[PDB]
Amino acid sequence: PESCPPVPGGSMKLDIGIINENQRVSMSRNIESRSTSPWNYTVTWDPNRYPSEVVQAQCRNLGCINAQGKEDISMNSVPIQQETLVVRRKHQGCSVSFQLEKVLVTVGCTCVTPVIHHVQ
Amino acid sequence: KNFPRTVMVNLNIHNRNTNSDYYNRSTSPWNLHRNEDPERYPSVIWEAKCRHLGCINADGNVDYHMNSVPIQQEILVLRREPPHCPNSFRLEKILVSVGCTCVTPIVHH
Ligand SMILES: *[C@@H]1O[C@H](CO[C@@H]2O[C@@H](C)[C@@H](O)[C@@H](O)[C@@H]2O)[C@@H](O[C@@H]2O[C@H](CO)[C@@H](O)[C@H](O)[C@H]2NC(C)=O)[C@H](O)[C@H]1NC(C)=O
Repeated sequence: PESCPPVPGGSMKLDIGIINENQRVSMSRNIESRSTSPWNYTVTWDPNRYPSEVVQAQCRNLGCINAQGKEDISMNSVPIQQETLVVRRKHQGCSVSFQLEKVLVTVGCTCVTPVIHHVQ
Repeated sequence: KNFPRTVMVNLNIHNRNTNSDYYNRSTSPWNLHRNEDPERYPSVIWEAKCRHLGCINADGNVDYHMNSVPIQQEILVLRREPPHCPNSFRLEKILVSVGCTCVTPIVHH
């Protein structure tokens, strides 16, 4: 029988021991520019969120880049998404509350063959 | 201004903006590997692994003049800390391969 730290009723205790909360591999990498389905990043700052740096990707093109560097629109650039947890800080007044949230991040794009439909 | 090292949260996880066959249709295809951890929330995480070193060309064959590379993302997970305790957690940062993209070996001019 092992001891547990005290947790107030109807709560969850969260230890945030992460050093460099906003450190991202996307900063030094340039695969977003080298990709056949290239993408852009939009970076926003939210001081009431952990992590505070909000990074979203957007596909640059409809189609995919070929050998010549030209768009082949018979192929699709599609965004790929990842679910993550965030901590949101809420203020009523000077009173502060914290909550866990699940968010979706568009991390980049890939090049896929299209799904084809027919009329009849 | 900064978030404290330790916070109390309520029992509700608020879903924001949440809710396919790309792993096969992509010119940089990948395989998904299951990572299960009962001490972790989410307990199951799917990890992408690029199927080839090269990319698929117009003919459907592997072109090694292009590369399949992972798109990796830093995500936050919950780890029960101490492991046997139900309501105390460590917010843990992990690097996950979400999928793969096709890249030219250098940025082209
Ligand atoms: C994607 O972003 C471009 C902006 O150019 C980027 O600049 C650098 C940061 C680098 O990453 C480059 O490779 C990128 O191309 C957007 O293009 C601009 O759009 C404005 C209109 O809003 C236009 O006036 C500018 O001339 C454009 N600049 C360039 C260089 O093209 C582009 O619209 C973004 N695409 C999407 C879909 O959001």
